[PDB]
Amino acid sequence: MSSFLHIGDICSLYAEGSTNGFISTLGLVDDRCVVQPEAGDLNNPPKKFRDCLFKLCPMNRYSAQKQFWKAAKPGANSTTDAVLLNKLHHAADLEKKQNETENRKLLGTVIQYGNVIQLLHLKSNKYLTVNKRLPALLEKNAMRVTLDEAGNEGSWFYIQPFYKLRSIGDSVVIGDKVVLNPVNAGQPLHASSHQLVDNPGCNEVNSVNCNTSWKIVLFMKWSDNKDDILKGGDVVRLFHAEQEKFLTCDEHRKKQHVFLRTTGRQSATSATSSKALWEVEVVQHDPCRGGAGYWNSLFRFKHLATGHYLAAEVDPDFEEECLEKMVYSLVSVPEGNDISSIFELDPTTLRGGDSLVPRNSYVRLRHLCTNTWVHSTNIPIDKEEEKPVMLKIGTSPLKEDKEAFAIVPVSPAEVRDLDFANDASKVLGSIAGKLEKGTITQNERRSVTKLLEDLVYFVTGGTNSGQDVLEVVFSKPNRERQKLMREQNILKQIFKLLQAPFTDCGDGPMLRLEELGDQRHAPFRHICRLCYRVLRHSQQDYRKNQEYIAKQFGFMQKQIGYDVLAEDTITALLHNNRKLLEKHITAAEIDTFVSLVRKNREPRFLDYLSDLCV
Amino acid sequence: VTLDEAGNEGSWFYIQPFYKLRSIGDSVVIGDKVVLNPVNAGQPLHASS
Amino acid sequence: MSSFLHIGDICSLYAEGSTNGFISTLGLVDDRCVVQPEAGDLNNPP
Amino acid sequence: QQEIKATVTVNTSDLGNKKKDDLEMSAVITIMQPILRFLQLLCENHNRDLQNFLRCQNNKTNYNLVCETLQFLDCICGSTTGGLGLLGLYINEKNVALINQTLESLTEYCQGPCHENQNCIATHESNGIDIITALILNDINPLGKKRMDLVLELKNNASKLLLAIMESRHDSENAERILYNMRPKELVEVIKKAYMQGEVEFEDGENGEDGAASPRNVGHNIYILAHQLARHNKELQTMLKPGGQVDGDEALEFYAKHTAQIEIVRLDRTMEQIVF
Amino acid sequence: NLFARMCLDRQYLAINEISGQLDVDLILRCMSDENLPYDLRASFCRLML
Ligand SMILES: [Ca+2]
Ligand SMILES: [Ca+2]
Ligand SMILES: [Ca+2]
Repeated sequence: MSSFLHIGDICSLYAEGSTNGFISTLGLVDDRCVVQPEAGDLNNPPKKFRDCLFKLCPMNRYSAQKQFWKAAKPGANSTTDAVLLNKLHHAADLEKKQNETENRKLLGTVIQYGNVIQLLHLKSNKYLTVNKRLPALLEKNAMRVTLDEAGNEGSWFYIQPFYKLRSIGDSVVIGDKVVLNPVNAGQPLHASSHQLVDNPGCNEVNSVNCNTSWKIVLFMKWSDNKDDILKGGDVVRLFHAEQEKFLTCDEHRKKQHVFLRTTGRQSATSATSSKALWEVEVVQHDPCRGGAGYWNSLFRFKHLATGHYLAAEVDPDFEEECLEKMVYSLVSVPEGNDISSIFELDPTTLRGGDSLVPRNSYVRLRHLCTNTWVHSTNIPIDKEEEKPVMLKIGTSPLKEDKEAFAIVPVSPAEVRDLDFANDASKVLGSIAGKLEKGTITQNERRSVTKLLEDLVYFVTGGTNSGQDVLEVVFSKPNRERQKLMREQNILKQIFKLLQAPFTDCGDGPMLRLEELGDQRHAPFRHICRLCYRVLRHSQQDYRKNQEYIAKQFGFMQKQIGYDVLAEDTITALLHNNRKLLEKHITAAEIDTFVSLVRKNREPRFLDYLSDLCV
Repeated sequence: VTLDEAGNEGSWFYIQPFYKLRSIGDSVVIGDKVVLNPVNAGQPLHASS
Repeated sequence: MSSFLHIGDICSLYAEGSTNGFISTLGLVDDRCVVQPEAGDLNNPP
Repeated sequence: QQEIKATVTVNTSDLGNKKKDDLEMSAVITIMQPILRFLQLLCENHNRDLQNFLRCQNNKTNYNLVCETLQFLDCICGSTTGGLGLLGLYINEKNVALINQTLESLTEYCQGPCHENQNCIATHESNGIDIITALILNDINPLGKKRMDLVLELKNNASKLLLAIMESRHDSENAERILYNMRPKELVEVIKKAYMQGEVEFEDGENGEDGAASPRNVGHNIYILAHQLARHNKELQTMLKPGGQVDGDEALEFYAKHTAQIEIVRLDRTMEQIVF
Repeated sequence: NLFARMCLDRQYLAINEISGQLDVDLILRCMSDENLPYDLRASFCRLML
């Protein structure tokens, strides 16, 4: 049957030719495009398929924004410009509003060959741009294809036919092979064969004359992309109604156990954790199509953190207990193409079968394969644990209204923040591992410094405006971002990086503490100051983060006096914190302060041990 | 608990949910389990042993 | 399928918990309410 | 238009740090002035056939030259960002003649009650009308310190064009847009401000006998336009009433006592209301 | 200042031995002596208090 492309449709691009594979991205912190050939093909989509999705958008006006950006840098010093700063900043805001207005108005229209479009990466919310003034990384005479948050003139593309069957002015049909030509570059988007050195199997994407064709694979219609409707590819929390607990999957005893976590929090729906997030999937005939959610559809639930699929299978342990009920128990299986992982969705009121599923409606889960209903059990998973927090979940053939779940939607911004935190933790760990051996390069130092600045702006909740990052003052920081930074092991990597330059591995530390006063280590001082700034921002007005940081007090004492800004962090930690100062202070810290007074006599140590006893 | 021909202030009841699935303002669905609370007594109707 | 309750509907009340049974009455001359557990249940009405 | 958009050079390095002969007109740009002049002369003497033949040619494909001229004016004057008080650094001594010619050609497209052309210009997709209102309201720098006559000519031509837009029509289909762009206040302060400049220049004498581009005449044209717009704005009607306790109304009484309304009937037996 | 903050809220474990050196007469003479800068005198005042 098929149909035409429309503005607002969500689709993926499949390279075909010399190298074939879906176009994807390396991460939120990296701005490179990658074709991965061994991940899968049209019949077998990649496991991390939500990365490979793009959204069709019309042209955006960038004139006023271009004027604002192109010389917002400091290049002159007079006293006759602030009025037009405000004036054309307001003009750029008005242009953004007009872009959004025309985007909403034009949504749904059919895309024809020869039109100009922009590709928006849903995972990153970043447009796909081609820079004509910059060469490619692994190729010499190509152009650089990257991702930009706001886009520019390089975001525009010609949608052109790869087949002589189609001609300019013809509507674009789903499944067609097209050619993506940038407006200002004139070279079709090319899926090169130059493998990336750092990520195995990744092939660079650049702009050069070639024969590559991008097969447009539909994933979601423009009319099925409603925020108020449950749909495939969403992230939800399965909240138990009566038990007032969240359905989580966590590793235990070298295996993944799905259970109902005994949340000790007074508020049931406050338990925001990264392991309670699930990826709703609607079963379709086409493996690469998502579609919408109907009351009579078939569903699959995918664990966001691990990628495993939720399934019910014949329990091996309690089956032996049946001969010495709960016929089957929920488990997490790695493969999601089986029939044991599929579920049926049952409403809680009188709702028509063909009607759309409301976004946050209570439901009942029925396992299609065994025709049983999900059920909550009080049997603890961790028998040996003195205070069990993992309750077994099984399924029973008898249906009841007590056992119901709530589909709590999760905003896309929260998912983007979680992914950014994961990527930042990974890159910080890699940088620390490289730095503890002293085999880094200048570009890596630039990358880690800009990463730390982005971390500062991320935790503080603000946006970059050219103001200094070290001496910036914000309002009360974002709370959930502080929670993310604690949970996603960002603090652990920060501590490891702070210990990295002075770490010894048998050949002596690569840097000396009192040697930081030289001019040759200005970037290292900058890195340490940014690390202590993110520490101070993370511990502010938060109990759990302060408790987490206070464990490293013995480590972070001995770096005071080297102008690494440990002063402000340690003062803030000791000032607005009362109980932690009671149970994490012993004679060791007092003796350390006394010794620091004795060797390097200066009043501020005296103030430090004076104000921590009052 | 008795029966009166014409009724009085003791005839009034709150229809309340026994399940956390339902909330005040939600329509009552056939087959639901509810709690009958008199307006002027405040003690749910009890089926003693 | 089911549906909502309406004013004017005729329905019975089934106790469930420690003691289960339909709420009934002893007679026209007596003004007492009674739950009779052994009369029957949802599958077997009294 | 493409050449202007690509080759426009507004230095925004003088634009982000401070108040806390070059690239002569191209041939493809210089040729616009004779093109606009010819297309103007095609429509003089209120030639109705050639006036409405430049918008719908009734051919296989129709090219609208009126919309294209409006877009040319919008792009040369500074697009949507120009109309936010940024006209000063988009208009130089080189392009004053071209903008003047565009304004005159647009006016003669609209002169005479050519309803279709007026509707087309007022309700166009682009934002030229905002540019015209910005020309009337906002001052120009640094042209407003060196060349007064050029700025006066620009303001006069913009006033004439807006009068031609609202010429002999009392429908509320085009006035609401102009009111949306500029509120009644700025109209009233511009009218007032023109009066002091006019009286100062007239007090000097030396052959000031009713100059065409005098600030007094520009203020009078603005007052006529406000009078025509007031039929769809009760707030503007209240502000236009003279004798108020607020000082500075002497301009309002001066303009109210020199403005006349008559009422004629066109050859096709329709009535038009004329303010002069 | 450290002594003053050390001897807060009836802390005899420091007062019993610190007071053995700084009697009332010495602190008060430091009070009257205007030669010292006023900050040191204020520290003496809070210590005596
Ligand atoms: Ca096809
Ligand atoms: Ca996933
Ligand atoms: Ca029910």
